[PDB]
Amino acid sequence: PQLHNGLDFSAKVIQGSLDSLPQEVRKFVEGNAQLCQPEYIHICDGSEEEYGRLLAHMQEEGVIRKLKKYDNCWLALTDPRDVARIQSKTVIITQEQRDTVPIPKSGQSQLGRWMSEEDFEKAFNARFPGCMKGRTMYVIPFSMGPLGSPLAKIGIELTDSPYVVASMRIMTRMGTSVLEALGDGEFIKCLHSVGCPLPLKKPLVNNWACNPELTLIAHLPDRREIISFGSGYGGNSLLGKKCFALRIASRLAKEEGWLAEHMLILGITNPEGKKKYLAAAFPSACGKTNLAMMNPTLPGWKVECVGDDIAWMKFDAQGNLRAINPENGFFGVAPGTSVKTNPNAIKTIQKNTIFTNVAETSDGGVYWEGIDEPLAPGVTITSWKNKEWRPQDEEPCAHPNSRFCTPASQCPIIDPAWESPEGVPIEGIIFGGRRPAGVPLVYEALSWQHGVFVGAAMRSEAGKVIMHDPFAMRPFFGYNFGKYLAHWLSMAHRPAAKLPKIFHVNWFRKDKNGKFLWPGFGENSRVLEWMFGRIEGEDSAKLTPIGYVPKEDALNLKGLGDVNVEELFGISKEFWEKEVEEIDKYLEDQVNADLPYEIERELRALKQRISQM
Ligand SMILES: Nc1nc2c(ncn2[C@@H]2O[C@H](COP(=O)(O)OP(=O)(O)OP(=O)(O)O)[C@@H](O)[C@H]2O)c(=O)[nH]1
Ligand SMILES: [Mn+2]
Ligand SMILES: [Mn+2]
Ligand code: NA
Repeated sequence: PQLHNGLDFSAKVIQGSLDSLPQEVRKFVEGNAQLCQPEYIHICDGSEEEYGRLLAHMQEEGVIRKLKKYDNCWLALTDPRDVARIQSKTVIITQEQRDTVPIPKSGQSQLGRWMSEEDFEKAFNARFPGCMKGRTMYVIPFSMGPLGSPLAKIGIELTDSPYVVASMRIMTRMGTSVLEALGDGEFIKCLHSVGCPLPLKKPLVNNWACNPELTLIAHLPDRREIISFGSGYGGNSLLGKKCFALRIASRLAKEEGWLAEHMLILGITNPEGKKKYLAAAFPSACGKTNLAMMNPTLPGWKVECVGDDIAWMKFDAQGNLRAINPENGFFGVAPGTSVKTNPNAIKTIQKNTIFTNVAETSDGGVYWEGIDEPLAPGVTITSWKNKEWRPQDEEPCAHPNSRFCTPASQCPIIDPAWESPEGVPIEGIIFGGRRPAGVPLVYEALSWQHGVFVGAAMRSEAGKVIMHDPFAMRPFFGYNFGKYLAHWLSMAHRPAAKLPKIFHVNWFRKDKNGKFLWPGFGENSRVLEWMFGRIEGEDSAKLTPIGYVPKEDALNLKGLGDVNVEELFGISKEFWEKEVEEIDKYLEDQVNADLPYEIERELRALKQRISQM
């Protein structure tokens, strides 16, 4: 067992028992306790008592504040250094770089960031030894997906952050039921530290532990490990959220024949009581959570939310593409959320919700840019930097990507099948981003192969810059993007597969004065209606060089007589000639030797159709 007394950590367990853990879970826990040297080990049970007590503890320490206007809601303000851009510090380790990213023809890859095993071991050894001294190591057993779903996967996160424990309780299914379900099965090992052992070597800013200089978020898919150091925030610390959900899961999906994607899942029911599930991939700032929670303007239509951010999808034996939301909550952007843009989110977030980096009103409510509602005379605002703040100051009151973290079970339009273990059958997949010019409101891909190309060719506005963001997965590919494209294409050769219809949307086209041509939000229900009929086989499309678009009079524009359908659906030869050239250069450089034949063929075909305009 040991010749001395430093290997068995049983004496330091303050909740639970090392003896009751599955064998490999114990090894993971105790091995990392030996390395990181926590004071205590707390095996989380996921109970309400655990949660409430931990929140009250963070409140007493000043790590969070209670938002007294609402029911059991809380506010955390971070060190502003811990929400800087850290993609340069997000890496995947594999034996061969080409398995992680394609080797580009001319430039640096924008499709991921590889780190060698050797460089990672050095980075690891310079960070983790002793990193939890004086702190509790929490052990978070969690399921990504409904417990017992054939599509669910289990993780164990070790963390020294109570904020992570509380947020993981919301965003995943956490606690004793998961350990019991796991037994001696496989799981993803998730190791997290804020990187600030006690006694603190550097000043603590805003009661928010982090280590920006050593921040590193690493994924080791061939070891089934996620190892994250130095950040307490978001996808860097809630290791289910992106690390597991997309980066590790996309690699597992490649190995196992399924898909892990940055997609909402919604259910839409028409006035004839027919319901279809749709998935949609848009980048950050492009409105997945607005769509997923849409309040439709068209009478007799209903939208319900399965998930707002991650989809895990697998063709079943019957050929249906079955999707689950592997999350348990919504980790939504707060700024821009209003009664106009997302009324269902406004309803959801007034109880049991943790907010990070938003402003606080003097009566204990929340505030942010784009909230689009006034404060009673008297009510004052504290910014996310803990300073008094007034409407006409230059600095925003909330961080621009500040977040709410809310239980999915509270959404008033949560779908009745949102945690069905079998998943929901996807009939359409939608791509899109911000395109101020050139790209119509909606078009439909001509085939599966064309649809994969449409995903691959996605671009979005960041002077303005238009960047590529294929499949809305640019930050998140777990492996070589060319091999991901081949994996998508391979779905067409699968037995019985019912390949969903693929569409591309653009909510963001602008006129010459910079005004949005389309009102969007709940009005996007009109576009969903057209997609719905297309899936049913309706003769509602006209062929163009980029795909099918709605026929004249096919789109329901009742209540929107002022919309300029001609500018909104216009397709210019000049624009599209440039577009195809841009996509060609991008795919050649960035995908290079790993570009599938079928994607190059779709590029050639689009070029040719544009040439005949
Ligand atoms: N004009 C217009 N803007 C929209 C529409 N839907 C959403 N937005 C804008 O999209 C932004 C919100 O998108 P985010 O919450 O960042 O997008 P997301 O896809 O949920 O992002 P993540 O949560 O980071 O994955 C705000 O600027 C909204 O005003 C629309 O239909 N029209
Ligand atoms: Mn979102
Ligand atoms: Mn996201
Ligand atoms: Na703080």
